[PDB]
Amino acid sequence: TTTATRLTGWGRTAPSVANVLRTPDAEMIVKAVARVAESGGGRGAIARGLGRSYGDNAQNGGGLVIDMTPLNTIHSIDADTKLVDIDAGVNLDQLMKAALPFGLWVPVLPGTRQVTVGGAIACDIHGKNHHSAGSFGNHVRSMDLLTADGEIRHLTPTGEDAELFWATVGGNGLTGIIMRATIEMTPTSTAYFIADGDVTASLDETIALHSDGSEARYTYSSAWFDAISAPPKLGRAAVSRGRLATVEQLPAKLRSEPLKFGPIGELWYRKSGTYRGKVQNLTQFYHPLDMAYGPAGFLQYQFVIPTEAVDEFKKIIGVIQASGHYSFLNVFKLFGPRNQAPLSFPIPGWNICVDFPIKDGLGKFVSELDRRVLEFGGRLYTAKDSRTTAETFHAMYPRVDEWISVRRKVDPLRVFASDMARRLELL
Ligand SMILES: Cc1cc2nc3c(=O)[nH]c(=O)nc-3n(C[C@H](O)[C@H](O)[C@H](O)COP(=O)(O)OP(=O)(O)OC[C@H]3O[C@@H](n4cnc5c(N)ncnc54)[C@H](O)[C@@H]3O)c2cc1C
Ligand SMILES: COCCN1CCN(C(=O)c2nc3cc(C(F)(F)F)c(C)c([N+](=O)[O-])c3s2)CC1
Repeated sequence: TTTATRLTGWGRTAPSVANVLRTPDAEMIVKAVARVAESGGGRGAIARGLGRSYGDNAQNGGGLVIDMTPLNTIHSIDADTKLVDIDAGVNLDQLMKAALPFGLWVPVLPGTRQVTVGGAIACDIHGKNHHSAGSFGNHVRSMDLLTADGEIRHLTPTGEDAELFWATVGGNGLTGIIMRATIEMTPTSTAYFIADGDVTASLDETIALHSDGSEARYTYSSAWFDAISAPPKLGRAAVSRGRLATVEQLPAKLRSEPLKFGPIGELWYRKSGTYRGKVQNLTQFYHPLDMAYGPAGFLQYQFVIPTEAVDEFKKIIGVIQASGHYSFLNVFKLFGPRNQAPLSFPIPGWNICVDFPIKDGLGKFVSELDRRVLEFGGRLYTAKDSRTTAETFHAMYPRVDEWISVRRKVDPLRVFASDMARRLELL
């Protein structure tokens, strides 16, 4: 049932034509993978979720791409064990809606709810609550992985095959196809947050606010970041922090249904940006994230700098604003401890996501950012990358050789392959 399709990431860049399989039948996907294995490998096969990754990890030029979104069955949700058993193609919006009546909450939510469970694991996604909860991989209790040999492995975070489990987490689909998974959810009594808002005046006090220990008082924390204004205004931020509300914290009107889902403006945004104990629904707490692809002519760039290299981070921010490249929408947060996945993006430190409009000199400038981020012990995120080099990536991820070793043991014939894998020499 494979049909030739032109495929891009969310950034609408680096297009490549591939045969796309779209079937809700698990057995047809098993046979398709076996067909590629009989061909000796050839150009290979990669899975694809909802295509929300900006880069080229979910495309395979001249090869096979398997669309996983038809596998969207939620098998079971259990309130006692807090476990959900879902097909890899169900998305986080669907899962959120289904789990709420059980008093359960998706443990890690990204900027958009239009991502699959498969895409969430393969990119080891992070959210507003990383410092308290880690990334998506931390909450996977088991996953069924279709490997190159045609076998479906039941993988767990500990015990036998634990190394393959952690190579799959953040593995960008290069260990096989996640068909099914069990996620441990977070218990909640409401669908609401209690939020404290703060507005900083400078990069200095933005960093001070994140270093004074106040982060330990909130499970959820992220900020909108100024990367255009000259110092000391550079790095000023609207910080939104909070935790899941309990029932009695809700206004009476909401208590019946707790689990139901210019210069003058800046003056206001400074005043209305400071608040304490505000009840907010999911949409409001993530606002304005609510407002088939994203806009073309934009280059998404996300990197994290280790906590200790604070001066190094401050310098990169300065380089960005003095560059002639302007990014209006910037998300900033302090990451918590990393997990044991070799290719996992998040490490403890200063994370920022910037959005440059595609202009003359941009490509070579972000190459200079790569070098700076690399020098200072940081890394960029694969789910946003389509232009960095193998050399830079390998140096940014010192456990990459460890990961490649696992990949070669599970896929010797290179049955699983993508545009990213070839570009970053992970193939
Ligand atoms: C507006 C926006 C906001 C975002 N905010 C955040 C954020 O806050 N935090 C964050 O971490 N990320 C964020 N992202 C990125 C996004 O969460 C990831 O790129 C995610 O992996 C995309 O999910 P997807 O289902 O679209 O997967 P795709 O983009 O289709 O694929 C991505 C990778 O997952 C693999 N994959 C997909 N399904 C399977 C499967 N069944 N088995 C094996 N491998 C599979 C593919 O091989 C590919 O390598 C954001 C993206 C957008 C567009
Ligand atoms: C309409 O254009 C707005 C730009 N959007 C916002 C920034 N973009 C993103 O990919 C991100 N969304 C979020 C959303 C969050 C959130 F706080 F969880 F919501 C976090 C913590 C990050 N992050 O990397 O720290 C990001 S990065 C790109 C899309």
